[PDB]
Amino acid sequence: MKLVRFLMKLSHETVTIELKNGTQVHGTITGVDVSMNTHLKAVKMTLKNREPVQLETLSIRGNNIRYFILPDSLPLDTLLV
Amino acid sequence: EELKKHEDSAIPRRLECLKEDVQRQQEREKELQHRYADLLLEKETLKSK
Amino acid sequence: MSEEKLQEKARKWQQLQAKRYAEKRKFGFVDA
Amino acid sequence: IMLLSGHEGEVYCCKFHPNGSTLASAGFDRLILLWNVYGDCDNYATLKGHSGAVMELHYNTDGSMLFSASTDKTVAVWDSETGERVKRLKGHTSFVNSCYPARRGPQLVCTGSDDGTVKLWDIRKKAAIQTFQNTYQVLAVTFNDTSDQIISGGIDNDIKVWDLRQNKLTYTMRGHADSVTGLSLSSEGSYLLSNAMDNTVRVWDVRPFAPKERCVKIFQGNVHNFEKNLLRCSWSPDGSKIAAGSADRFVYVWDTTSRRILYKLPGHAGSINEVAFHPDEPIIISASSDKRLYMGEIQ
Amino acid sequence: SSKMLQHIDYRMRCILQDGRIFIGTFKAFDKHMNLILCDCDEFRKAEREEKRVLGLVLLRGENLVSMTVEGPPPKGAAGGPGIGRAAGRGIPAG
Repeated sequence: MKLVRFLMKLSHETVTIELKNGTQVHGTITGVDVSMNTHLKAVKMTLKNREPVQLETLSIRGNNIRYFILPDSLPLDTLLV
Repeated sequence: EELKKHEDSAIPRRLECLKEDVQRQQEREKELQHRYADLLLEKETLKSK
Repeated sequence: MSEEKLQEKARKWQQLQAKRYAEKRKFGFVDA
Repeated sequence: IMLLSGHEGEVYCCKFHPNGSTLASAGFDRLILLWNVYGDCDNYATLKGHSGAVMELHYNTDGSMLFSASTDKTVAVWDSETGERVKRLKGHTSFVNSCYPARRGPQLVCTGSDDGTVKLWDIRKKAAIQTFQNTYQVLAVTFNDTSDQIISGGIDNDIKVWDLRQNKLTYTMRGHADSVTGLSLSSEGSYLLSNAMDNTVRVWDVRPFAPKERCVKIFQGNVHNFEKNLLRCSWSPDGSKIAAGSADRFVYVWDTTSRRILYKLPGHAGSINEVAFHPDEPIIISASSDKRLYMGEIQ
Repeated sequence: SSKMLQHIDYRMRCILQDGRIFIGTFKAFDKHMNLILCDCDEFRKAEREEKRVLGLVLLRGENLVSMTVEGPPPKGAAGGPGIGRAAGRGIPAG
């Protein structure tokens, strides 16, 4: 239960996210909050059709997110507790 | 009077060249001793084995 | 130079320094 | 000639800063007083952190860090700009007689104490990395030039050279008859100067390729009296002159080549513990037990 | 909180929900991610590009997508008792 708490244990691994408006970030993560507010560092952007951009740190509001993309480097079993 | 002016010309020239000769030999000494110190240290690595 | 005399020399030195820089002989000392 | 009063007690140690513009002095009063060299020679520090006698002062090669070994069993590291005690190394069971910081980086430090231990340090860590156990008290330590070796002199008369890599005694030098109160290494790193209580100052070949008899030159003319103070030694920056503390109130400078005295300057009233050269200009300071520092031009 | 708080007083670039961009000096935020941006520009995208100026913009939290940094911020021991003086030495007799 309460999967947003699973999205805090995941810290300092690496992710892609697609936002709702066709944006994609690619990032390493530190910090997350109760309302899913994401903050990534070492950030590479790609907007909708427009070309890539690379940024030092990026803070993404919670309700704009859609799917993450976890790495295969997670053993999932730990999340049950 | 003329001779002194030639001597006044000659004395810096003699000083310039000979000091440079001495300086290069010290530079030669520094290069030589740096290598020479390292090779005993290298020998100590061999002696450590 | 005997090791015996060295050990006595160490004893002499140790006692000398310990009392020279003893805490009751610090610059700021005021007697009771 | 300039006179620098204002230490309440014996002045054991004094060092010029490597840029020549400022001066440090410390001693029995436990304070470290920082002086300007030029102008009115005014004071602008009191360093207060010690609880016992300051035995020796050394700067690091850039001058940002001042190291003070004390009888309080601690080595203090000071920031020279702010005067903050940066760190306290507190590893030693008895009086710390000496310290000396590495010529090359990193910021290593080595120390000699009356507990018979020679302890190496690293400023990053709170504990000693390595301890060499000497049978008897150690009065002065310095590194070599390459920062790989500790040389120590103690009351066992012999000079002992350790190697940090093998953790073993590597060669010893014999010839001094009494306690080695002071050691100092030339700026070129080839030669060591030693002071001992046998009324001799000597120069030794520290280089790897020395002859079997390493004593190259013997100097005479200083005196050790019944106070048995740790009279120190120093080199001139060019290596042409050497100075030694002497208990007969005279300030001695020898020419290293001719082995003669060159200056024997009166005016102190007590035993002179350390004499230091200015790095660029020919200014000499001598610290004495008369609570005064004398500073003067030489030619 | 603590990740956001690191950013304060810098010059922050915001991307709104409609595609717009604001760039502003950042001094307030709130549990709903309201913002106050200050000394601020409205900026839109040879493909044409344009730069409008706004003051002291208060952003209702719903619009925000992302924010980014690109600027640096729009920003001893006492003298002691010693005295030196000129002196002579004076040799003693003998």
